[PDB]
Amino acid sequence: YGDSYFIDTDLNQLKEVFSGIKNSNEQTPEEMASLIADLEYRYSWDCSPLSMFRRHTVYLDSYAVINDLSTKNEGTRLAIKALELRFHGAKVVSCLAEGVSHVIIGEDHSRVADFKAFRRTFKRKFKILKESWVTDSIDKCELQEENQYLI
Amino acid sequence: MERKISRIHLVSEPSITHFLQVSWEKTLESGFVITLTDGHSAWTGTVSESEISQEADDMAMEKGKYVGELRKALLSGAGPADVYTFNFSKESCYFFFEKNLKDVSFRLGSFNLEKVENPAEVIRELICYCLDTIAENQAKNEHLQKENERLLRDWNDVQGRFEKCVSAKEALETDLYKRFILVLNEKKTKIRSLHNKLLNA
Amino acid sequence: MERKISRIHLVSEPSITHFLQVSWEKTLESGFVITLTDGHSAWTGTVSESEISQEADDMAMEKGKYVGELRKALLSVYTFNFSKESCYFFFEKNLKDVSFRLGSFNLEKVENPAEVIRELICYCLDTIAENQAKNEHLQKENERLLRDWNDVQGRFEKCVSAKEALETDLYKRFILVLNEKKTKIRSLHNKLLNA
Repeated sequence: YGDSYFIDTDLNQLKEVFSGIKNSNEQTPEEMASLIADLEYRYSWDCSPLSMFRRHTVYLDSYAVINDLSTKNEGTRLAIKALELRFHGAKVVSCLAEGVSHVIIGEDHSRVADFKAFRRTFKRKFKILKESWVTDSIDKCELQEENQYLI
Repeated sequence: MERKISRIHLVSEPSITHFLQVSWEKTLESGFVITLTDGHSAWTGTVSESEISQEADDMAMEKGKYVGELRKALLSGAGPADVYTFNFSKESCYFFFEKNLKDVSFRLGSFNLEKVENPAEVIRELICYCLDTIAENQAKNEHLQKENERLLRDWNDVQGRFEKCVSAKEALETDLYKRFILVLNEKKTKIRSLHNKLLNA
Repeated sequence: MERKISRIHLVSEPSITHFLQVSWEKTLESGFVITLTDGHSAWTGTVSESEISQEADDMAMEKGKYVGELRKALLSVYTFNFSKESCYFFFEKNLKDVSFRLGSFNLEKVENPAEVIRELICYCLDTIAENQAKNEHLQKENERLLRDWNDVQGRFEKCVSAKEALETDLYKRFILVLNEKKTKIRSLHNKLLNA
Protein backbone atom coordinates (compact mmCIF):
# COMPACT_ATOMS: atom_id res chain seq x y z
CA TYR A 1 0.00 0.00 0.00
CA GLY A 2 1.07 3.62 0.36
CA ASP A 3 2.17 3.01 3.95
CA SER A 4 5.93 3.07 4.47
CA TYR A 5 8.07 0.87 6.74
CA PHE A 6 9.82 3.12 9.28
CA ILE A 7 7.50 6.05 10.05
CA ASP A 8 6.05 7.01 13.43
CA THR A 9 2.61 8.32 14.34
CA ASP A 10 0.72 11.19 12.70
CA LEU A 11 -2.78 11.72 11.29
CA ASN A 12 -2.61 12.62 7.58
CA GLN A 13 -0.54 9.57 6.64
CA LEU A 14 -3.35 7.19 7.54
CA LYS A 15 -5.79 9.27 5.50
CA GLU A 16 -3.48 8.93 2.50
CA VAL A 17 -2.87 5.21 3.10
CA PHE A 18 -6.56 4.41 3.57
CA SER A 19 -7.18 6.29 0.34
CA GLY A 20 -4.57 3.95 -1.13
CA ILE A 21 -6.08 0.90 0.58
CA LYS A 22 -9.23 -0.58 -0.96
CA ASN A 23 -12.73 0.53 0.06
CA SER A 24 -14.73 -2.70 0.18
CA ASN A 25 -17.22 -4.19 2.64
CA GLU A 26 -15.47 -7.53 3.12
CA GLN A 27 -17.76 -8.34 6.07
CA THR A 28 -21.41 -7.64 6.82
CA PRO A 29 -22.24 -4.67 9.09
CA GLU A 30 -23.22 -7.00 11.95
CA GLU A 31 -20.32 -9.44 11.62
CA MET A 32 -17.87 -6.61 11.02
CA ALA A 33 -19.48 -4.77 13.93
CA SER A 34 -18.55 -7.78 16.07
CA LEU A 35 -15.01 -7.70 14.65
CA ILE A 36 -14.85 -3.92 15.23
CA ALA A 37 -15.72 -4.47 18.88
CA ASP A 38 -13.19 -7.32 19.00
CA LEU A 39 -10.41 -5.01 17.79
CA GLU A 40 -11.80 -2.37 20.15
CA TYR A 41 -11.20 -4.77 23.06
CA ARG A 42 -7.83 -5.79 21.61
CA TYR A 43 -6.50 -2.21 21.45
CA SER A 44 -8.76 -0.79 24.21
CA TRP A 45 -10.85 1.13 21.68
CA ASP A 46 -14.14 -0.11 23.15
CA CYS A 47 -13.93 2.79 25.61
CA SER A 48 -14.93 4.95 22.64
CA PRO A 49 -18.40 6.37 23.40
CA LEU A 50 -19.21 5.89 19.72
CA SER A 51 -19.63 2.12 19.26
CA MET A 52 -19.38 -0.45 22.07
CA PHE A 53 -22.53 -2.61 21.74
CA ARG A 54 -21.01 -3.83 18.47
CA ARG A 55 -20.65 -7.40 19.78
CA HIS A 56 -24.03 -8.49 21.15
CA THR A 57 -27.36 -8.19 19.38
CA VAL A 58 -29.94 -6.38 21.51
CA TYR A 59 -33.68 -6.98 21.25
CA LEU A 60 -36.11 -4.08 20.91
CA ASP A 61 -39.86 -3.99 21.53
CA SER A 62 -40.22 -1.67 18.55
CA TYR A 63 -43.76 -2.91 18.02
CA ALA A 64 -47.17 -3.20 19.63
CA VAL A 65 -46.58 -6.98 19.68
CA ILE A 66 -43.75 -9.01 21.21
CA ASN A 67 -41.61 -11.32 19.05
CA ASP A 68 -43.85 -10.63 16.03
CA LEU A 69 -43.68 -8.45 12.92
CA SER A 70 -47.45 -8.03 12.63
CA THR A 71 -47.36 -4.28 13.40
CA LYS A 72 -45.18 -1.17 13.46
CA ASN A 73 -45.76 1.76 15.81
CA GLU A 74 -45.68 4.69 13.39
CA GLY A 75 -45.59 8.23 14.72
CA THR A 76 -43.51 6.86 17.61
CA ARG A 77 -39.82 6.62 18.51
CA LEU A 78 -39.47 2.83 18.39
CA ALA A 79 -37.59 2.38 15.12
CA ILE A 80 -35.66 5.29 16.62
CA LYS A 81 -34.79 3.05 19.56
CA ALA A 82 -33.67 0.49 16.98
CA LEU A 83 -31.39 3.01 15.29
CA GLU A 84 -30.07 4.08 18.70
CA LEU A 85 -29.22 0.45 19.44
CA ARG A 86 -27.59 -0.03 16.04
CA PHE A 87 -25.50 3.14 16.41
CA HIS A 88 -23.42 1.42 19.10
CA GLY A 89 -23.73 -1.88 17.24
CA ALA A 90 -26.55 -3.33 19.36
CA LYS A 91 -28.19 -5.35 16.59
CA VAL A 92 -31.98 -5.04 16.73
CA VAL A 93 -34.25 -8.08 16.49
CA SER A 94 -38.04 -7.95 16.34
CA CYS A 95 -38.19 -11.46 17.84
CA LEU A 96 -36.54 -12.22 21.17
CA ALA A 97 -33.45 -14.38 20.79
CA GLU A 98 -31.32 -16.30 23.27
CA GLY A 99 -28.31 -14.23 22.18
CA VAL A 100 -29.91 -11.10 23.63
CA SER A 101 -29.16 -9.66 27.07
CA HIS A 102 -30.52 -6.10 26.69
CA VAL A 103 -34.20 -5.54 25.90
CA ILE A 104 -35.96 -2.19 25.46
CA ILE A 105 -39.75 -1.98 25.76
CA GLY A 106 -41.90 0.15 23.46
CA GLU A 107 -43.14 3.63 24.28
CA ASP A 108 -45.44 2.06 26.88
CA HIS A 109 -43.45 -0.06 29.34
CA SER A 110 -46.22 -2.54 30.23
CA ARG A 111 -44.68 -5.38 28.16
CA VAL A 112 -42.43 -6.43 31.06
CA ALA A 113 -44.50 -9.51 31.97
CA ASP A 114 -44.23 -11.14 28.54
CA PHE A 115 -40.52 -10.31 28.58
CA LYS A 116 -40.16 -12.19 31.87
CA ALA A 117 -42.11 -15.12 30.41
CA PHE A 118 -39.77 -15.22 27.41
CA ARG A 119 -36.84 -15.01 29.83
CA ARG A 120 -38.28 -18.23 31.21
CA THR A 121 -38.36 -19.52 27.63
CA PHE A 122 -35.00 -18.00 26.58
CA LYS A 123 -32.37 -19.40 28.95
CA ARG A 124 -29.93 -16.51 28.54
CA LYS A 125 -32.14 -14.05 30.39
CA PHE A 126 -32.36 -10.43 29.26
CA LYS A 127 -32.82 -7.43 31.54
CA ILE A 128 -36.04 -5.48 30.99
CA LEU A 129 -34.71 -2.01 30.14
CA LYS A 130 -37.00 0.96 29.53
CA GLU A 131 -36.90 3.22 26.47
CA SER A 132 -34.66 5.80 28.14
CA TRP A 133 -31.96 3.11 28.39
CA VAL A 134 -31.62 3.44 24.61
CA THR A 135 -32.64 7.09 24.21
CA ASP A 136 -29.61 7.98 26.34
CA SER A 137 -27.58 5.45 24.33
CA ILE A 138 -27.12 8.32 21.87
CA ASP A 139 -28.54 11.30 23.83
CA LYS A 140 -25.42 11.09 25.99
CA CYS A 141 -23.63 9.22 23.15
CA GLU A 142 -22.78 6.49 25.64
CA LEU A 143 -24.12 3.06 26.54
CA GLN A 144 -26.56 2.89 29.44
CA GLU A 145 -26.60 0.37 32.28
CA GLU A 146 -28.67 -2.81 32.44
CA ASN A 147 -29.08 -2.22 36.18
CA GLN A 148 -30.81 1.12 35.49
CA TYR A 149 -34.18 -0.64 35.17
CA LEU A 150 -35.98 -3.92 35.82
CA ILE A 151 -33.97 -7.11 35.46
CA MET B 1 -74.18 11.26 9.93
CA GLU B 2 -73.66 15.04 9.83
CA ARG B 3 -77.34 15.82 10.37
CA LYS B 4 -76.47 19.51 10.21
CA ILE B 5 -79.31 21.61 11.60
CA SER B 6 -79.58 24.54 9.20
CA ARG B 7 -80.34 27.28 11.72
CA ILE B 8 -82.85 29.27 9.67
CA HIS B 9 -85.13 32.00 11.01
CA LEU B 10 -88.53 31.75 9.36
CA VAL B 11 -89.85 34.85 7.62
CA SER B 12 -93.25 33.71 8.93
CA GLU B 13 -92.22 32.97 12.54
CA PRO B 14 -88.64 33.84 13.55
CA SER B 15 -89.40 33.26 17.23
CA ILE B 16 -90.90 29.79 16.74
CA THR B 17 -88.65 29.09 13.78
CA HIS B 18 -88.06 25.75 12.11
CA PHE B 19 -84.79 23.82 11.99
CA LEU B 20 -84.19 21.59 8.98
CA GLN B 21 -82.99 18.33 10.51
CA VAL B 22 -83.55 15.91 7.65
CA SER B 23 -82.51 12.28 7.15
CA TRP B 24 -82.00 12.20 3.40
CA GLU B 25 -82.66 8.90 1.67
CA LYS B 26 -79.97 7.74 -0.72
CA THR B 27 -80.61 7.98 -4.48
CA LEU B 28 -82.41 11.30 -4.14
CA GLU B 29 -83.82 10.90 -7.66
CA SER B 30 -85.88 8.04 -6.19
CA GLY B 31 -87.10 10.21 -3.30
CA PHE B 32 -86.35 11.16 0.29
CA VAL B 33 -88.04 12.04 3.57
CA ILE B 34 -88.25 15.69 4.60
CA THR B 35 -88.30 16.04 8.39
CA LEU B 36 -88.57 19.52 9.86
CA THR B 37 -88.79 20.70 13.46
CA ASP B 38 -89.30 24.10 15.09
CA GLY B 39 -88.42 22.79 18.55
CA HIS B 40 -91.79 23.84 19.95
CA SER B 41 -93.39 21.63 17.29
CA ALA B 42 -92.31 19.56 14.30
CA TRP B 43 -93.43 18.74 10.77
CA THR B 44 -92.12 15.72 8.88
CA GLY B 45 -93.00 14.96 5.28
CA THR B 46 -92.29 12.96 2.15
CA VAL B 47 -91.11 14.22 -1.23
CA SER B 48 -91.91 12.34 -4.44
CA GLU B 49 -90.17 12.46 -7.81
CA SER B 50 -92.95 14.71 -9.16
CA GLU B 51 -92.02 17.45 -6.69
CA ILE B 52 -88.33 16.73 -7.32
CA SER B 53 -88.80 17.19 -11.07
CA GLN B 54 -90.94 20.32 -10.72
CA GLU B 55 -88.39 21.95 -8.41
CA ALA B 56 -85.49 20.91 -10.66
CA ASP B 57 -87.25 22.55 -13.59
CA ASP B 58 -88.21 25.65 -11.57
CA MET B 59 -84.64 27.02 -11.75
CA ALA B 60 -84.59 26.51 -15.55
CA MET B 61 -82.13 23.67 -15.00
CA GLU B 62 -81.67 20.71 -17.35
CA LYS B 63 -80.01 17.31 -16.87
CA GLY B 64 -77.74 17.87 -13.91
CA LYS B 65 -77.01 18.20 -10.20
CA TYR B 66 -80.34 19.43 -8.80
CA VAL B 67 -80.20 16.33 -6.59
CA GLY B 68 -77.05 17.87 -5.13
CA GLU B 69 -78.95 21.10 -4.53
CA LEU B 70 -81.58 19.13 -2.60
CA ARG B 71 -78.84 17.32 -0.67
CA LYS B 72 -77.32 20.67 0.33
CA ALA B 73 -80.81 21.95 1.17
CA LEU B 74 -82.12 19.09 3.35
CA LEU B 75 -79.31 18.59 5.85
CA SER B 76 -77.17 21.53 4.68
CA GLY B 77 -73.85 19.85 4.06
CA ALA B 78 -72.72 23.38 3.32
CA GLY B 79 -73.54 25.98 5.94
CA PRO B 80 -76.20 28.70 5.82
CA ALA B 81 -74.05 30.34 3.14
CA ASP B 82 -75.99 28.23 0.63
CA VAL B 83 -78.76 30.75 -0.01
CA TYR B 84 -81.97 28.73 0.32
CA THR B 85 -84.91 30.43 2.02
CA PHE B 86 -85.84 27.51 4.30
CA ASN B 87 -89.17 29.18 5.05
CA PHE B 88 -91.67 26.58 6.26
CA SER B 89 -95.15 27.98 6.72
CA LYS B 90 -96.19 25.88 9.71
CA GLU B 91 -99.58 27.57 9.32
CA SER B 92 -99.86 26.02 5.84
CA CYS B 93 -97.95 22.81 6.74
CA TYR B 94 -96.05 23.27 3.45
CA PHE B 95 -92.25 23.48 3.38
CA PHE B 96 -90.48 25.35 0.58
CA PHE B 97 -86.95 26.60 0.00
CA GLU B 98 -85.94 28.60 -3.07
CA LYS B 99 -82.66 28.73 -4.99
CA ASN B 100 -81.95 32.21 -6.38
CA LEU B 101 -81.00 31.03 -9.87
CA LYS B 102 -81.19 33.02 -13.12
CA ASP B 103 -81.91 36.25 -11.19
CA VAL B 104 -85.19 34.79 -9.87
CA SER B 105 -86.05 33.26 -6.50
CA PHE B 106 -87.01 30.04 -8.27
CA ARG B 107 -88.71 27.35 -6.18
CA LEU B 108 -85.99 24.89 -5.19
CA GLY B 109 -88.28 22.97 -2.85
CA SER B 110 -92.00 22.62 -2.21
CA PHE B 111 -92.25 19.89 0.42
CA ASN B 112 -95.65 18.88 1.79
CA LEU B 113 -94.86 18.30 5.45
CA GLU B 114 -97.23 16.68 7.94
CA LYS B 115 -97.76 17.40 11.63
CA VAL B 116 -95.69 15.10 13.82
CA GLU B 117 -97.46 12.77 16.24
CA ASN B 118 -95.24 14.07 19.05
CA PRO B 119 -92.26 16.44 18.69
CA ALA B 120 -90.47 14.62 21.54
CA GLU B 121 -89.23 11.83 19.24
CA VAL B 122 -87.63 14.15 16.70
CA ILE B 123 -86.30 16.19 19.64
CA ARG B 124 -84.51 13.06 20.86
CA GLU B 125 -83.22 12.61 17.31
CA LEU B 126 -82.06 16.23 17.40
CA ILE B 127 -80.21 15.74 20.70
CA CYS B 128 -78.51 12.55 19.51
CA TYR B 129 -77.38 14.37 16.39
CA CYS B 130 -76.26 16.80 19.09
CA LEU B 131 -73.94 14.10 20.46
CA ASP B 132 -72.57 13.63 16.94
CA THR B 133 -72.04 17.38 16.96
CA ILE B 134 -70.22 17.04 20.32
CA ALA B 135 -67.88 14.80 18.30
CA GLU B 136 -67.48 16.76 15.02
CA ASN B 137 -65.05 19.77 14.64
CA GLN B 138 -62.67 20.55 17.65
CA ALA B 139 -62.06 17.83 20.32
CA LYS B 140 -60.40 14.96 18.44
CA ASN B 141 -57.69 17.58 18.94
CA GLU B 142 -57.01 15.59 22.16
CA HIS B 143 -56.80 12.45 19.91
CA LEU B 144 -54.42 13.70 17.19
CA GLN B 145 -52.93 15.87 19.96
CA LYS B 146 -52.02 12.76 21.88
CA GLU B 147 -50.48 11.95 18.50
CA ASN B 148 -49.04 15.49 18.33
CA GLU B 149 -47.28 15.06 21.68
CA ARG B 150 -45.98 11.66 20.57
CA LEU B 151 -44.65 13.14 17.32
CA LEU B 152 -43.14 16.18 19.05
CA ARG B 153 -41.27 14.08 21.61
CA ASP B 154 -40.14 11.50 19.05
CA TRP B 155 -39.07 14.14 16.51
CA ASN B 156 -37.03 16.01 19.12
CA ASP B 157 -35.53 12.68 20.22
CA VAL B 158 -34.57 11.80 16.66
CA GLN B 159 -33.16 15.26 15.95
CA GLY B 160 -30.90 15.01 18.99
CA ARG B 161 -29.87 11.46 18.16
CA PHE B 162 -29.15 12.30 14.51
CA GLU B 163 -27.02 15.31 15.47
CA LYS B 164 -25.12 13.18 17.97
CA CYS B 165 -24.74 10.44 15.34
CA VAL B 166 -23.26 12.71 12.67
CA SER B 167 -20.93 14.21 15.28
CA ALA B 168 -20.11 10.67 16.42
CA LYS B 169 -19.48 9.53 12.84
CA GLU B 170 -16.99 12.34 12.27
CA ALA B 171 -15.41 11.65 15.67
CA LEU B 172 -15.25 7.96 14.77
CA GLU B 173 -13.54 8.76 11.48
CA THR B 174 -10.87 10.90 13.13
CA ASP B 175 -10.34 8.71 16.21
CA LEU B 176 -10.25 5.49 14.19
CA TYR B 177 -7.70 7.16 11.92
CA LYS B 178 -5.64 8.08 14.97
CA ARG B 179 -5.91 4.63 16.56
CA PHE B 180 -5.18 2.65 13.40
CA ILE B 181 -2.23 4.85 12.46
CA LEU B 182 -0.92 4.53 16.03
CA VAL B 183 -1.07 0.74 15.71
CA LEU B 184 0.65 0.76 12.31
CA ASN B 185 3.38 3.16 13.40
CA GLU B 186 3.97 1.18 16.60
CA LYS B 187 4.34 -1.93 14.44
CA LYS B 188 6.72 0.05 12.22
CA THR B 189 8.76 1.18 15.23
CA LYS B 190 8.92 -2.41 16.46
CA ILE B 191 10.08 -3.32 12.95
CA ARG B 192 12.72 -0.58 13.20
CA SER B 193 13.99 -1.99 16.50
CA LEU B 194 13.87 -5.59 15.23
CA HIS B 195 15.83 -4.68 12.10
CA ASN B 196 18.33 -2.70 14.18
CA LYS B 197 18.96 -5.66 16.48
CA LEU B 198 19.05 -7.96 13.45
CA LEU B 199 21.95 -5.80 12.28
CA ASN B 200 23.39 -6.49 15.74
CA ALA B 201 22.63 -10.21 15.30
CA MET C 1 -73.03 33.13 33.28
CA GLU C 2 -74.49 31.70 30.08
CA ARG C 3 -77.29 29.14 30.41
CA LYS C 4 -75.53 25.85 29.63
CA ILE C 5 -77.70 22.81 28.92
CA SER C 6 -77.11 19.98 31.41
CA ARG C 7 -79.34 17.25 30.01
CA ILE C 8 -81.10 15.22 32.70
CA HIS C 9 -83.20 12.06 32.45
CA LEU C 10 -86.22 11.94 34.74
CA VAL C 11 -87.04 8.64 36.39
CA SER C 12 -90.71 9.62 35.98
CA GLU C 13 -90.36 10.48 32.27
CA PRO C 14 -87.15 9.13 30.70
CA SER C 15 -88.63 9.08 27.17
CA ILE C 16 -88.74 12.85 26.61
CA THR C 17 -85.62 13.62 28.61
CA HIS C 18 -85.21 17.02 30.21
CA PHE C 19 -82.40 19.57 29.81
CA LEU C 20 -81.48 21.42 33.01
CA GLN C 21 -79.95 24.38 31.18
CA VAL C 22 -78.83 25.79 34.51
CA SER C 23 -77.18 29.22 34.45
CA TRP C 24 -75.80 28.88 37.99
CA GLU C 25 -74.55 32.25 39.25
CA LYS C 26 -71.39 31.44 41.25
CA THR C 27 -73.40 29.25 43.66
CA LEU C 28 -76.50 27.09 44.06
CA GLU C 29 -77.79 28.52 47.37
CA SER C 30 -77.29 32.33 47.23
CA GLY C 31 -78.43 33.17 43.71
CA PHE C 32 -78.85 30.97 40.64
CA VAL C 33 -81.09 30.71 37.58
CA ILE C 34 -82.25 27.40 36.09
CA THR C 35 -83.86 27.14 32.66
CA LEU C 36 -85.30 23.63 32.40
CA THR C 37 -86.69 22.15 29.20
CA ASP C 38 -87.70 18.70 28.00
CA GLY C 39 -86.57 19.70 24.51
CA HIS C 40 -90.15 20.67 23.59
CA SER C 41 -91.31 23.42 25.97
CA ALA C 42 -88.79 25.70 27.68
CA TRP C 43 -89.30 26.39 31.39
CA THR C 44 -86.73 29.18 31.44
CA GLY C 45 -86.86 29.85 35.16
CA THR C 46 -85.20 33.01 36.45
CA VAL C 47 -85.39 31.37 39.85
CA SER C 48 -84.47 32.93 43.20
CA GLU C 49 -83.51 31.71 46.66
CA SER C 50 -87.01 32.30 48.07
CA GLU C 51 -87.96 28.81 46.85
CA ILE C 52 -84.94 26.52 47.41
CA SER C 53 -82.53 28.18 49.86
CA GLN C 54 -84.99 27.44 52.68
CA GLU C 55 -84.59 23.73 51.87
CA ALA C 56 -81.11 24.18 53.31
CA ASP C 57 -82.20 25.97 56.48
CA ASP C 58 -85.26 23.81 57.33
CA MET C 59 -84.23 20.12 57.15
CA ALA C 60 -81.16 19.46 59.38
CA MET C 61 -78.22 21.26 57.68
CA GLU C 62 -75.56 18.82 59.02
CA LYS C 63 -71.89 18.59 57.89
CA GLY C 64 -71.24 15.92 55.22
CA LYS C 65 -72.22 16.58 51.58
CA TYR C 66 -74.41 19.35 50.12
CA VAL C 67 -72.58 21.13 47.29
CA GLY C 68 -71.88 17.90 45.43
CA GLU C 69 -75.45 16.73 46.05
CA LEU C 70 -76.98 19.77 44.34
CA ARG C 71 -74.26 19.68 41.67
CA LYS C 72 -74.97 16.09 40.64
CA ALA C 73 -78.68 16.90 41.03
CA LEU C 74 -78.50 19.23 38.01
CA LEU C 75 -77.04 16.52 35.73
CA SER C 76 -78.29 13.14 34.51
CA VAL C 77 -78.22 11.02 40.25
CA TYR C 78 -81.58 10.97 42.03
CA THR C 79 -85.30 10.63 41.25
CA PHE C 80 -85.49 13.71 39.04
CA ASN C 81 -89.20 14.55 38.72
CA PHE C 82 -89.99 17.89 37.10
CA SER C 83 -93.67 18.81 37.21
CA LYS C 84 -94.69 20.13 33.79
CA GLU C 85 -97.82 21.84 35.10
CA SER C 86 -96.36 23.60 38.16
CA CYS C 87 -92.96 24.37 36.57
CA TYR C 88 -91.41 22.78 39.67
CA PHE C 89 -88.50 20.33 39.68
CA PHE C 90 -87.97 17.97 42.62
CA PHE C 91 -86.18 14.73 43.46
CA GLU C 92 -85.43 12.52 46.46
CA LYS C 93 -81.98 12.02 47.96
CA ASN C 94 -81.20 8.48 49.13
CA LEU C 95 -78.52 7.53 51.66
CA LYS C 96 -77.94 5.54 54.84
CA ASP C 97 -80.72 5.20 57.44
CA VAL C 98 -82.64 8.18 55.99
CA SER C 99 -83.77 9.46 52.58
CA PHE C 100 -83.93 13.26 52.56
CA ARG C 101 -85.26 15.56 49.89
CA LEU C 102 -82.74 17.82 48.16
CA GLY C 103 -84.15 20.11 45.46
CA SER C 104 -87.35 22.14 45.27
CA PHE C 105 -86.51 23.78 41.95
CA ASN C 106 -89.57 25.88 41.05
CA LEU C 107 -88.34 26.57 37.53
CA GLU C 108 -90.49 29.29 35.97
CA LYS C 109 -91.58 29.10 32.33
CA VAL C 110 -91.18 31.83 29.72
CA GLU C 111 -93.61 32.21 26.83
CA ASN C 112 -90.98 31.06 24.30
CA PRO C 113 -90.55 27.25 24.32
CA ALA C 114 -87.87 27.31 21.59
CA GLU C 115 -85.48 29.56 23.54
CA VAL C 116 -83.65 26.62 25.09
CA ILE C 117 -84.04 24.76 21.78
CA ARG C 118 -82.46 27.56 19.74
CA GLU C 119 -79.73 27.78 22.38
CA LEU C 120 -79.32 24.01 21.99
CA ILE C 121 -78.92 24.64 18.25
CA CYS C 122 -76.13 27.13 18.89
CA TYR C 123 -75.00 24.19 21.02
CA CYS C 124 -75.25 21.80 18.10
CA LEU C 125 -73.01 24.29 16.27
CA ASP C 126 -70.20 24.42 18.84
CA THR C 127 -70.62 20.81 19.91
CA ILE C 128 -70.25 20.30 16.14
CA ALA C 129 -66.99 22.16 16.79
CA GLU C 130 -65.94 19.13 19.02
CA ASN C 131 -63.84 16.48 17.02
CA GLN C 132 -62.79 16.85 13.30
CA ALA C 133 -62.25 20.45 12.09
CA LYS C 134 -59.89 21.45 14.81
CA ASN C 135 -58.73 17.88 14.55
CA GLU C 136 -57.62 19.20 11.16
CA HIS C 137 -55.99 22.19 12.87
CA LEU C 138 -53.97 20.26 15.45
CA GLN C 139 -53.58 17.71 12.63
CA LYS C 140 -51.67 20.06 10.37
CA GLU C 141 -49.76 20.58 13.62
CA ASN C 142 -49.05 16.89 14.18
CA GLU C 143 -48.57 16.42 10.42
CA ARG C 144 -45.78 18.97 10.21
CA LEU C 145 -44.48 17.17 13.31
CA LEU C 146 -44.96 13.84 11.51
CA ARG C 147 -43.09 15.00 8.41
CA ASP C 148 -40.34 16.43 10.63
CA TRP C 149 -40.12 13.10 12.46
CA ASN C 150 -40.14 11.09 9.22
CA ASP C 151 -37.41 13.19 7.60
CA VAL C 152 -35.28 13.24 10.74
CA GLN C 153 -35.74 9.48 11.22
CA GLY C 154 -34.72 8.90 7.62
CA ARG C 155 -31.61 10.99 8.14
CA PHE C 156 -31.10 9.18 11.47
CA GLU C 157 -31.04 5.89 9.57
CA LYS C 158 -28.67 7.46 7.04
CA CYS C 159 -26.26 8.86 9.64
CA VAL C 160 -26.19 5.64 11.68
CA SER C 161 -25.58 3.61 8.52
CA ALA C 162 -22.90 6.05 7.31
CA LYS C 163 -21.16 5.87 10.69
CA GLU C 164 -21.29 2.07 10.54
CA ALA C 165 -19.95 1.97 6.98
CA LEU C 166 -17.19 4.46 7.80
CA GLU C 167 -16.11 2.46 10.85
CA THR C 168 -16.31 -0.74 8.80
CA ASP C 169 -14.20 0.56 5.91
CA LEU C 170 -11.63 2.20 8.20
CA TYR C 171 -11.33 -1.07 10.11
CA LYS C 172 -11.03 -3.07 6.87
CA ARG C 173 -8.17 -0.93 5.60
CA PHE C 174 -6.58 -0.95 9.06
CA ILE C 175 -6.86 -4.74 9.21
CA LEU C 176 -5.21 -5.07 5.80
CA VAL C 177 -2.28 -2.75 6.53
CA LEU C 178 -1.99 -4.19 10.06
CA ASN C 179 -1.68 -7.67 8.59
CA GLU C 180 1.02 -6.19 6.37
CA LYS C 181 2.81 -4.75 9.41
CA LYS C 182 2.39 -7.96 11.43
CA THR C 183 3.75 -10.13 8.63
CA LYS C 184 6.68 -7.74 8.27
CA ILE C 185 7.46 -7.75 12.00
CA ARG C 186 7.11 -11.54 12.23
CA SER C 187 9.40 -12.12 9.25
CA LEU C 188 11.89 -9.63 10.69
CA HIS C 189 11.77 -11.40 14.05
CA ASN C 190 12.43 -14.69 12.27
CA LYS C 191 15.40 -13.09 10.49
CA LEU C 192 16.57 -11.92 13.92
CA LEU C 193 16.32 -15.50 15.20
CA ASN C 194 18.24 -16.90 12.22
CA ALA C 195 21.09 -14.41 12.64
